[PDB]
Amino acid sequence: TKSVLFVCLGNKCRSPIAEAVFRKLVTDQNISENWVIDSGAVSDWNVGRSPDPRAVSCLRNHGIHTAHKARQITKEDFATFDYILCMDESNLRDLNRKSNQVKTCKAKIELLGSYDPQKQLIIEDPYYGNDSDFETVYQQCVRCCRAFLEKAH
Repeated sequence: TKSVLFVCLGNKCRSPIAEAVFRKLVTDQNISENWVIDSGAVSDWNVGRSPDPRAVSCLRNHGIHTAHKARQITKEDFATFDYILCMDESNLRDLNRKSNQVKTCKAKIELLGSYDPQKQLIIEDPYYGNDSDFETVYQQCVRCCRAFLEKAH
């Protein structure tokens, strides 16, 4: 098996959409059983919370559902995941710093948008935006997730 953890600051908007998009992808390709997929937060502030309703509604528009509840990344995640794919530069900075406080970091830590063929590198926080911003995130996630499944960096 291979494993990937999608991360943003709060684990309520972007990373639960990424997680759900990627889970749909590996189920559609009949290889769900060879993947451990999760999402998590830099911050502990939103722990326990369901995804933003606008993320739920966006996923529903695309026939996808998630049961995810927000959790904070742990030191153990750095030792167990093959890939930690995050949304923006703030996330990358925080994860790289946290990476440096663990003895063994197995995980490669990359921006999810570094996989985008259309080269939009940052998946911007939609929380203060509107439902069109959630849809842009979903579409970016589709492109990046399918590029990552094809070939990892």
